Amino acid sequence: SSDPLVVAASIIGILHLILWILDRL
Amino acid sequence: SSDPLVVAASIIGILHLILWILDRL
Amino acid sequence: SSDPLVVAASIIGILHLILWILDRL
Amino acid sequence: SSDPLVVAASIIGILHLILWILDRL
Ligand SMILES: [Ca+2]
Ligand SMILES: [Ca+2]
Ligand SMILES: [Ca+2]
Ligand SMILES: [Ca+2]
Ligand SMILES: [Ca+2]
Ligand SMILES: [Cl-]
Repeated sequence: SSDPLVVAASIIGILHLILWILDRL
Repeated sequence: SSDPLVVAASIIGILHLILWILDRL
Repeated sequence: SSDPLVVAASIIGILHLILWILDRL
Repeated sequence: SSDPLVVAASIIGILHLILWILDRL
């Protein structure tokens, strides 16, 4: 388990990557 | 809970994203 | 130890960096 | 505390940011 802040940051990071890929495609 | 280093990195990462968005807007 | 989500995010982040470097080289 | 992999990723992430800033300056 991780600090809730770190979990939040990790989710944002993944969603950032997904949105970027979808934008490029 | 997380290593303090990881908490620090996550905060920096979020603030990086926010500043980028504000810059673009 | 970390949340599995955070471990996943960290792996993706590293692989993102590696792919970027290989692309540039 | 965090998974060693996550600590590694966080260090790389910070160093990435620092190098980028120094490059721009
Ligand atoms: Ca932990
Ligand atoms: Ca806390
Ligand atoms: Ca430590
Ligand atoms: Ca969980
Ligand atoms: Ca482990
Ligand atoms: Cl963690």
